[PDB]
Amino acid sequence: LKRDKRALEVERTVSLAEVYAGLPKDNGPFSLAQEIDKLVSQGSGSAGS
Amino acid sequence: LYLPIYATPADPKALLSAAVATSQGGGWLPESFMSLWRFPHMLENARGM
Repeated sequence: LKRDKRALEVERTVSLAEVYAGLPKDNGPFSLAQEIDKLVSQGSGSAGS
Repeated sequence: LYLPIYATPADPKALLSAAVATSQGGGWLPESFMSLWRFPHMLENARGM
């Protein structure tokens, strides 16, 4: 109890289609729309790095 | 012809014992600390302690 103090409770939304869409171009940038719907149709492969 | 005097020893002294006391100073209060708990809870805590 000596060391404990009230901490600032914060919340942040992360948009994963933005975190992948904004990926630095030293990795291949991609929006999830065009790889989800082909790595299902092929059942195979990869995107990003 | 002379009969000597029959000198006779006195009672033993009462032995006596000495009983002395010891004294030690008054205590000292810690520095008070202010904490995140409303009084009824910190009181149930301290009372338990």
